[PDB]
Amino acid sequence: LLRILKETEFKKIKVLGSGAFGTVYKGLWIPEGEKVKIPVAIKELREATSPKANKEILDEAYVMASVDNPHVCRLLGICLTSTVQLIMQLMPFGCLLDYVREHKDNIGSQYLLNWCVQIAKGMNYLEDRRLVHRDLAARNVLVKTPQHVKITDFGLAKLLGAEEKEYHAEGGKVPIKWMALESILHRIYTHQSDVWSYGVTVWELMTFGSKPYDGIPASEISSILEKGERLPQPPICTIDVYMIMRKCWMIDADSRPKFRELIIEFSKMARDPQRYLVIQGD
Ligand SMILES: *CCC(=O)Nc1cc(-c2c(-c3ccc(N4CCN(C)CC4)cc3)[nH]c3nccc(Cl)c23)ccc1C
Repeated sequence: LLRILKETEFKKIKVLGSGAFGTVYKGLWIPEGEKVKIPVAIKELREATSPKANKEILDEAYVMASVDNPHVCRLLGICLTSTVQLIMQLMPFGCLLDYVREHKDNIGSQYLLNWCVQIAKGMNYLEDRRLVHRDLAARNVLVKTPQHVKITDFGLAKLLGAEEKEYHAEGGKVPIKWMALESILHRIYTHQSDVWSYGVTVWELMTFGSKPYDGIPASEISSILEKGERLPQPPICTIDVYMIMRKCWMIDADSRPKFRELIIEFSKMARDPQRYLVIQGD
């Protein structure tokens, strides 16, 4: 169901950001035969070197165009010229990581707990679609409004077949500081490995954008996890919230809570935000 867009249908206004993948522009999309102006993000990728790389781009686009959930960022279309341009709905505030870093003073406990609910709802939706994200992190959650965030970036996602519960990677593409231990040791990725990355993502939100295992090299993360050491308790978290993060980091993947449980646990805490998160001027 991939919608193909022509160059005349959209126009680039200004640059939003960039990366090794390419450049993202703030754009305006006018569908062919219409007059409505839709604000869009235009992700113009670098030229692919290999046909394998070109398929990986298209595979990511098919996945991103197929997800339909209020807390998952969908692909609106694709334009093929000298390069590949991916058109998505504009998220005006950007990634949740930079948002919590640049608004640390103005973020309440209700906002942090609601984000945990929304991210856990989107992941639970992806789990029902038999998708393993494999790259969940605060840098890959986009902020439509401060009350509404969405999961994006399916460049590492994998679809599970009829009777398979795991994905066996052929290499290392995920940042190790978000990887579950079984992924570090056996390249196994499951929904419960996404729960590990979810607990890291929550830790990023509760520390207002700190780097996990800051100053520790990537080659020594496995050594840390083998000794039983985890991410420290953020100063704003009560014992209830922090133990939820610790269960996401248990060695037995089935001992970790599932996303559908995290929805109820964080919805309960969102009803009394100041009971579970103590912020200075909340
Ligand atoms: C944290 C990782 C990151 O920067 N990702 C990213 C996101 C987009 C992007 C944006 C976007 C919106 C707003 C801003 N700014 C607002 C705040 N100012 C202070 C800085 C710039 C920046 C980016 N909106 C999007 N909508 C849909 C899809 C995407 Cl990817 C975005 C762009 C580029 C990057 C790298």
